[PDB]
Amino acid sequence: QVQLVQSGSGVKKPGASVRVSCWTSEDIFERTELIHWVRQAPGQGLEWIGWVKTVTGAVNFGSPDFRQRVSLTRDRDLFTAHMDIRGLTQGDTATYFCARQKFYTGGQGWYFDLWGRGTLIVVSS
Amino acid sequence: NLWVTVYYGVPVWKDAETTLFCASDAKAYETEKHNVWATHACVPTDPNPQEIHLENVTEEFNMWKNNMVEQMHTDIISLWDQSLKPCVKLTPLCVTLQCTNVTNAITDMRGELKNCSFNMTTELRDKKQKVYSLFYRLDVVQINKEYRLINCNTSAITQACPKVSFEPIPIHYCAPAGFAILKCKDKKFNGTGPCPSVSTVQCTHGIKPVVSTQLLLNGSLAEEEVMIRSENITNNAKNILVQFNTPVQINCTRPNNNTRKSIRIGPGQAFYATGDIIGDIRQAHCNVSKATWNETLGKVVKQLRKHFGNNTIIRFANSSGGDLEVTTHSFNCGGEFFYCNTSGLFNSTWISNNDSITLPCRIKQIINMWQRIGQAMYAPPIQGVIRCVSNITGLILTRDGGSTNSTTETFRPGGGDMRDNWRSELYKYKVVKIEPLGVAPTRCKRRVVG
Amino acid sequence: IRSENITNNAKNILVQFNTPVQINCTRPNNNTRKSIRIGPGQAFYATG
Amino acid sequence: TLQCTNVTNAITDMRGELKNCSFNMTTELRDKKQKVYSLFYRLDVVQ
Amino acid sequence: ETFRPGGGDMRDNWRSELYKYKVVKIEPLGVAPTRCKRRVVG
Amino acid sequence: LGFLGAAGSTMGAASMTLTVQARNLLSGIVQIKQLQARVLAVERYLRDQQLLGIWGCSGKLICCTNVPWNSSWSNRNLSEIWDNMTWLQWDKEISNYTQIIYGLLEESQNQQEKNEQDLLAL
Amino acid sequence: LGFLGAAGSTMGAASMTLTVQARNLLSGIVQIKQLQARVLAVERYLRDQQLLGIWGCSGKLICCTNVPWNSSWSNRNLSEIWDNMTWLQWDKEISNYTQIIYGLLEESQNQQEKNEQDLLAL
Amino acid sequence: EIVLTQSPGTLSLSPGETASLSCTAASYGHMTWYQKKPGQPPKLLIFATSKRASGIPDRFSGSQFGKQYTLTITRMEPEDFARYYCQQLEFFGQGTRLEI
Ligand SMILES: *[C@@H]1O[C@H](CO)[C@@H](O[C@@H]2O[C@H](CO)[C@@H](O[C@@H]3O[C@H](CO[C@H]4O[C@H](CO)[C@@H](O)[C@H](O)[C@@H]4O)[C@@H](O)[C@H](O)[C@@H]3O)[C@H](O)[C@H]2NC(C)=O)[C@H](O)[C@H]1NC(C)=O
Ligand SMILES: *[C@@H]1O[C@H](CO)[C@@H](O[C@@H]2O[C@H](CO)[C@@H](O[C@@H]3O[C@H](CO)[C@@H](O)[C@H](O)[C@@H]3O)[C@H](O)[C@H]2NC(C)=O)[C@H](O)[C@H]1NC(C)=O
Ligand SMILES: *[C@@H]1O[C@H](CO)[C@@H](O[C@@H]2O[C@H](CO)[C@@H](O)[C@H](O)[C@H]2NC(C)=O)[C@H](O)[C@H]1NC(C)=O
Ligand SMILES: *[C@@H]1O[C@H](CO)[C@@H](O[C@@H]2O[C@H](CO)[C@@H](O)[C@H](O)[C@H]2NC(C)=O)[C@H](O)[C@H]1NC(C)=O
Ligand SMILES: *[C@@H]1O[C@H](CO)[C@@H](O[C@@H]2O[C@H](CO)[C@@H](O)[C@H](O)[C@H]2NC(C)=O)[C@H](O)[C@H]1NC(C)=O
Ligand SMILES: *[C@@H]1O[C@H](CO)[C@@H](O[C@@H]2O[C@H](CO)[C@@H](O)[C@H](O)[C@H]2NC(C)=O)[C@H](O)[C@H]1NC(C)=O
Ligand SMILES: *[C@@H]1O[C@H](CO)[C@@H](O[C@@H]2O[C@H](CO)[C@@H](O)[C@H](O)[C@H]2NC(C)=O)[C@H](O)[C@H]1NC(C)=O
Ligand SMILES: *[C@@H]1O[C@H](CO)[C@@H](O[C@@H]2O[C@H](CO)[C@@H](O)[C@H](O)[C@H]2NC(C)=O)[C@H](O)[C@H]1NC(C)=O
Ligand SMILES: *[C@@H]1O[C@H](CO)[C@@H](O[C@@H]2O[C@H](CO)[C@@H](O)[C@H](O)[C@H]2NC(C)=O)[C@H](O)[C@H]1NC(C)=O
Ligand SMILES: *[C@@H]1O[C@H](CO)[C@@H](O[C@@H]2O[C@H](CO)[C@@H](O)[C@H](O)[C@H]2NC(C)=O)[C@H](O)[C@H]1NC(C)=O
Ligand SMILES: *[C@@H]1O[C@H](CO)[C@@H](O[C@@H]2O[C@H](CO)[C@@H](O)[C@H](O)[C@H]2NC(C)=O)[C@H](O)[C@H]1NC(C)=O
Ligand SMILES: *[C@@H]1O[C@H](CO)[C@@H](O[C@@H]2O[C@H](CO)[C@@H](O)[C@H](O)[C@H]2NC(C)=O)[C@H](O)[C@H]1NC(C)=O
Ligand SMILES: *[C@@H]1O[C@H](CO)[C@@H](O[C@@H]2O[C@H](CO)[C@@H](O)[C@H](O)[C@H]2NC(C)=O)[C@H](O)[C@H]1NC(C)=O
Ligand SMILES: *[C@@H]1O[C@H](CO)[C@@H](O[C@@H]2O[C@H](CO)[C@@H](O)[C@H](O)[C@H]2NC(C)=O)[C@H](O)[C@H]1NC(C)=O
Ligand SMILES: *[C@@H]1O[C@H](CO)[C@@H](O[C@@H]2O[C@H](CO)[C@@H](O)[C@H](O)[C@H]2NC(C)=O)[C@H](O)[C@H]1NC(C)=O
Ligand SMILES: *[C@@H]1O[C@H](CO)[C@@H](O)[C@H](O)[C@H]1NC(C)=O
Ligand SMILES: *[C@@H]1O[C@H](CO)[C@@H](O)[C@H](O)[C@H]1NC(C)=O
Ligand SMILES: *[C@@H]1O[C@H](CO)[C@@H](O)[C@H](O)[C@H]1NC(C)=O
Ligand SMILES: *[C@@H]1O[C@H](CO)[C@@H](O)[C@H](O)[C@H]1NC(C)=O
Ligand SMILES: *[C@@H]1O[C@H](CO)[C@@H](O)[C@H](O)[C@H]1NC(C)=O
Ligand SMILES: *[C@@H]1O[C@H](CO)[C@@H](O)[C@H](O)[C@H]1NC(C)=O
Ligand SMILES: *[C@@H]1O[C@H](CO)[C@@H](O)[C@H](O)[C@H]1NC(C)=O
Ligand SMILES: *[C@@H]1O[C@H](CO)[C@@H](O)[C@H](O)[C@H]1NC(C)=O
Ligand SMILES: *[C@@H]1O[C@H](CO)[C@@H](O)[C@H](O)[C@H]1NC(C)=O
Repeated sequence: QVQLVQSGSGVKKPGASVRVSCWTSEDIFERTELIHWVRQAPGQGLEWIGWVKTVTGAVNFGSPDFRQRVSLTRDRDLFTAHMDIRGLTQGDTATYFCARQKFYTGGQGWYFDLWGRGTLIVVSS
Repeated sequence: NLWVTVYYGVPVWKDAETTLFCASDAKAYETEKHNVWATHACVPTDPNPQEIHLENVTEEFNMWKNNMVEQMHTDIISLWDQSLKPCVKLTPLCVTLQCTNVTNAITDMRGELKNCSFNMTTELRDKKQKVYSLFYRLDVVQINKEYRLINCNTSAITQACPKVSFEPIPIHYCAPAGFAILKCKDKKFNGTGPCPSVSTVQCTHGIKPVVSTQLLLNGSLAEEEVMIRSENITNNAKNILVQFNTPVQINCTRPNNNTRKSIRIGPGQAFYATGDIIGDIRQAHCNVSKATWNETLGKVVKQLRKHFGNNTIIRFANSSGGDLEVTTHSFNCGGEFFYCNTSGLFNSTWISNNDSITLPCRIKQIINMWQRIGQAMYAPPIQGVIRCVSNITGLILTRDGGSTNSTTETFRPGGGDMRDNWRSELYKYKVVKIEPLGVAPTRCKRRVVG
Repeated sequence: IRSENITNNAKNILVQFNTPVQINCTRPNNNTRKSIRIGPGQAFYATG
Repeated sequence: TLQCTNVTNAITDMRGELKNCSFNMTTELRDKKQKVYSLFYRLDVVQ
Repeated sequence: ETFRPGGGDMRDNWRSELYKYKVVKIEPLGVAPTRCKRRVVG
Repeated sequence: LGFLGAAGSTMGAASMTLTVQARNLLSGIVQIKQLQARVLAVERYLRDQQLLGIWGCSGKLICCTNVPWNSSWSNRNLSEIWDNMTWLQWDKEISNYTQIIYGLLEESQNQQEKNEQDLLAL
Repeated sequence: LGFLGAAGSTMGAASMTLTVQARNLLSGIVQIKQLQARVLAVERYLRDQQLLGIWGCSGKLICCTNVPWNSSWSNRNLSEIWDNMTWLQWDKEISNYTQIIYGLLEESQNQQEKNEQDLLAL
Repeated sequence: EIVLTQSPGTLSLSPGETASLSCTAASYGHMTWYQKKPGQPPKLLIFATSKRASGIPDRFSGSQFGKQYTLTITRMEPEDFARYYCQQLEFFGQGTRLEI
């Protein structure tokens, strides 16, 4: 149950961009196949956003709205990952989480073994 | 009354893994004694046809669990690294570069050509020389006039030996004695599940170590129909192998009589770098038949609907982003390394109920093979002429994610994991071990004589 | 008490206790570390 | 060649065990030099 | 008599654990007398 | 039939090819990874030969013993087994008792026959 | 008695375990100095089989010859040897007789019997 | 049609009795389970195979038939009161809450 190091929280104006980051140990990073991002707005259930492949940088998103407004990157030498969100709206106020999967084969299903504490992004006037 | 009998030589096998023997065509070695995949020594190709058709025998296959893929992958890497290990040790080469764009060029303002001269060592410790070696933009970064090689903070930049050919050489894999390789004869096989008919062969055949990213090149074709193969359908983490039943021809070329300069940077320490370029300079590119591409995709679409329904829409799109290697199609031709923009191939939507496509390309000389961290190979320049003809045999695709309000699905190029290339040839085979001990009931009681 | 001989002082004696003697050893104090490249990717570690 | 003196402005335990030393070290580029600093134990160095 | 710490030869450490063990080889061939004549039928 | 071609035939019919199977690399003979493979093939071969020596079956492809067959492990007729089954199917049905049968062969047949012969020899 | 458990028993009693000893890695079978060790075990195993083949004793744990025992080799009683001694002691007792005995077995029995049998076969 | 749905929804519990939650889904994917308390990141409870996750104090188990998976929570202990979510690949259920 190792916690991932999560970047700090903050408040942004509508239309602003924001970067969210997380870090882990080199042993955890190397073992991780995928880094996933998920979101939870207050009063809402958990929503999957997308993932970035730790080896090739390939990206797979959920709703196309995220594809246009969100970019995911990774850096294998720093054992970190970053999420860049642009065009922020009041509806994007939510807790965002960094999560990792180390399951490598079909039939195992998706897992999130490791989680960051998550961070809050507030969008307002 | 029945008794125990023993039968040596019983034709029974069990699933097993063992290291396979490398076999290859010795003639390839004779023509290219320094070829990377041409074993100095090897087992003969053993082209002889299967003696056994295993009539009325069926067997279960699972290409996704087939570890012979890992053996192929491991050996390709090991051979690559050893053949280039002693070549030059150019890591000391990196110095501050100071320069501006090429001027008085004929051109095609492309920022691709950089004319750079930097201080460098000589055969004598006490003497220095100016190199004046050209570089591609992709291989350098700004410290804006000051430049550095892009991989300079990696452990070393090493030139590939100029004598070593990188042309793929067919590699056959042969069983150790007491082991055998089974081959599935089922037409249009998914590469998984029970095979209706199998055969036994001493070796695999026709496999080549062709390295490519988005497109599968010079591989085997399906006998009847385009096959859609994947570890699963619902898991978007997994890649899809398209497996064409027909080739699509693609031509690629590069301009224009780029000269080479030989520089000694120390005792016997040859270094090759790009010299001046004769005539005009045009962007490198590839050509795909448009008409052929339609028939090709139409067949793929018809097969995809079998998994998603006939009330669906199949949309294609260009890359999702990520490293240059996954976002572009890459290949090795003439010893030169190319990265190509394939978006011209995917701008279409397929709804149920002499022309060509030109794909621009770029060249860079510093390559980090197999996504290895901290190491890099410097390719020596190829002296002025690249001509390539190739057969596209499939694509590596991924399905887009998210919920839908419709029956539309979207597919993009993806993967970049080289092991998936190997799977396209190895899915037909399985490795098993033969057990020589069997016991059965009998009427005999072994009357003792003495 | 074990030895190759007991008269030859060149030889060592192995004492072989029948019980352990416990020891705590420690080292101060949050010494930091610095990572220095001394060449391309040539990481060198030194006390901060 | 290292050029240095004893560690100063330390909280301490004058023990001579530690020195604060600096030198001209190479960098990723043949053309550039850097000052590393850092600490050494007395046992690892000689005059 | 006076005793001091000494040695420093690491092989003495290994010996303190290995003294309990010995390596031998098994030799199957053997011969012994009996009353048998090896009767032969040809 | 050829090597393992017999696998599709009945157990009785398959016995015609036991020599052929012995010829087809069962011997462990291969015409640093390759070196290790050669050594392994030899070790596997010799192990099986040791078992035949232990059972008193050495030098023969087919060998009778005095050990009774545990029919409860098959629940089939003698002719049913020989004519209506392949060796691949058969091996699974009796795979659980390999260790038991092998132990019985040593104790009930081979060591005893040799000891009885020694009494006759003397 | 298990591997070498027989060493504590009399020579006669020990004969019951000869198969057990054959099973317990005498065979040379495994469950780059480690590779060389595997090769050596095989070479040692095959050599001993050859020697039995030369004697005509191959395939048997216990084998007789028409070569007479020399009472002067041990100066012990038949029952003394079998009941009052271990094999470890016995090996030491006749240890200098290996060269002569080994030669006699080949010359007096194996080559001779094969030639005489061939003549009967002609 | 919602790909993944969860039930019974929020329910009253009595410690000493064993609770159960379940979810259903389209296209036969594997299901896994997570739980969270306010202010905390979620924790993995149950694997696709029904195997207990590391760090789980032997109180969780489950099984499935067809399109439905059910999990049980031993003796409704108060330490386990949390929001619970069923997951299938990219989808999450609306979740449930354990109350006394
Ligand atoms: C991708 O991975 C998916 C997850 O592993 C695969 O889904 C599996 O697909 C098979 C075949 O359709 C399903 O098996 C069916 O099970 C139902 C009934 O329930 C079964 O299990 C219960 C509990 O042990 C048992 O009591 C029942 O008797 C059944 O054994 C049967 O009626 C069907 O005939 C069939 O057996 C798996 O259940 C299903 N797994 C899951 C988690 O949904 C999927 O097929 C994979 N995709 C590809 C392309 O391979
Ligand atoms: C080896 O050298 C390369 C090239 O200098 C290093 O890559 C560079 O790393 C820095 C730091 O992460 C990147 O800086 C970033 O620039 C963007 C530009 O807007 C800025 O927004 C970020 O906040 C950050 O400053 C830089 O772009 C990147 N260069 C390239 C070409 O990607 C690399 O990190 C070095 N290796 C190591 C291990 O240090
Ligand atoms: C890069 O710049 C160098 C330096 O100007 C070019 O080499 C010079 O070319 C002129 C042309 O007549 C000669 O007169 C100079 O003597 C050359 N320099 C030296 C050191 O001899 C070089 O050709 C340029 N390269 C490119 C690709 O433009
Ligand atoms: C090489 O060419 C590039 C492209 O023209 C130069 O970079 C540009 O320099 C002009 C000013 O002269 C700027 O206005 C552009 O925005 C620059 N382009 C960039 C930064 O992408 C470059 O300076 C020339 N040689 C160098 C930089 O050494
Ligand atoms: C790739 O280049 C080859 C030639 O090297 C092209 O083949 C020629 O195509 C023209 C089409 O009118 C024929 O007339 C020629 O006879 C062909 N030459 C041959 C067969 O040697 C080929 O079409 C090119 N491929 C693409 C996609 O342009
Ligand atoms: C790909 O197709 C283009 C367009 O047909 C080819 O470019 C032409 O090459 C001929 C050569 O004689 C020129 O005369 C044309 O003007 C070129 N067309 C252009 C530049 O638009 C290109 O060579 C083909 N690429 C191959 C075959 O690799
Ligand atoms: C590319 O370089 C080669 C030389 O390496 C050029 O070959 C020349 O071709 C002309 C043809 O009339 C001959 O007269 C020359 O003697 C050749 N030079 C040699 C053999 O060194 C070739 O022409 C060059 N291509 C271009 C486009 O310039
Ligand atoms: C792959 O798809 C992306 C869109 O998802 C393409 O994006 C275009 O990039 C060019 C160059 O920056 C822009 O001028 C266009 O406006 C972009 N289109 C958009 C944002 O819709 C991308 O070009 C495609 N392939 C590439 C860039 O190789
Ligand atoms: C891949 O090719 C497409 C099509 O040529 C590129 O999109 C064009 O990019 C240029 C600028 O470099 C724009 O002027 C064009 O209008 C774009 N065409 C469109 C948007 O249809 C795309 O950028 C290329 N991807 C690369 C180079 O990575
Ligand atoms: C692409 O596929 C075609 C079709 O299989 C290849 O052309 C065949 O090559 C073989 C071997 O020389 C010939 O026996 C066939 O008759 C050819 N088929 C024809 C001409 O229709 C072609 O060589 C392949 N291309 C590459 C680069 O491998
Ligand atoms: C060894 O014993 C000494 C003496 O008891 C320990 O030093 C003491 O550590 C405590 C820690 O709270 C201090 O309050 C005392 O003042 C220390 N005594 C001194 C400095 O004389 C020492 O830590 C022990 N070493 C171990 C346990 O490794
Ligand atoms: C030794 O170094 C570690 C950090 O590497 C120090 O850990 C800090 O502990 C405080 C306690 O509240 C935290 O607030 C800091 O955030 C921690 N540091 C980091 C980087 O997280 C530890 O306290 C240090 N010990 C001494 C004696 O200073
Ligand atoms: C070793 O010496 C260096 C250099 O004097 C010390 O680091 C300096 O500390 C002062 C005060 O904070 C800074 O103004 C200087 O810029 C620092 N120099 C460098 C290069 O960072 C260092 O603290 C000394 N180490 C000790 C005393 O342990
Ligand atoms: C594989 O299947 C074929 C077809 O069933 C077998 O052919 C048998 O041929 C013999 C000839 O005397 C007939 O008596 C059999 O009735 C045929 N089949 C059966 C099931 O009896 C063939 O023997 C099978 N396997 C082999 C031959 O190895
Ligand atoms: C080890 O020695 C003991 C004797 O000290 C052996 O015990 C024998 O047990 C049998 C059982 O019937 C008696 O008949 C013998 O008389 C006992 N021997 C003596 C000397 O009294 C024991 O069997 C020996 N170990 C082995 C493996 O034979
Ligand atoms: C070589 O070093 C000198 C040092 O003054 C510098 O001025 C010159 O530009 C360098 N030449 C290069 C980098 O080509
Ligand atoms: C491919 O898998 C599907 C899944 O049920 C199966 O029905 C089909 O027969 C398989 N086809 C082949 C050729 O293996
Ligand atoms: C591909 O085929 C479809 C259907 O005939 C056609 O509408 C489309 O224009 C074709 N694309 C081409 C020719 O590039
Ligand atoms: C280190 O190099 C600088 C020049 O870059 C030189 O002035 C200095 O004397 C050298 N070392 C010391 C201790 O000064
Ligand atoms: C065994 O085979 C014989 C001959 O076909 C048959 O009569 C007998 O009923 C069989 N026993 C069974 C099937 O148990
Ligand atoms: C062999 O016995 C084990 C239990 O010890 C059992 O699980 C297994 O299924 C049995 N195998 C067969 C073929 O009956
Ligand atoms: C027994 O020893 C005597 C010693 O002179 C020797 O002559 C005789 O041949 C030996 N017998 C055998 C069978 O070796
Ligand atoms: C065997 O015992 C008898 C007892 O009388 C003795 O005479 C004879 O010499 C013995 N044989 C030997 C010791 O070989
Ligand atoms: C073998 O020869 C040595 C030579 O002294 C002798 O001491 C020993 O007893 C002899 N052993 C046998 C079995 O004759």
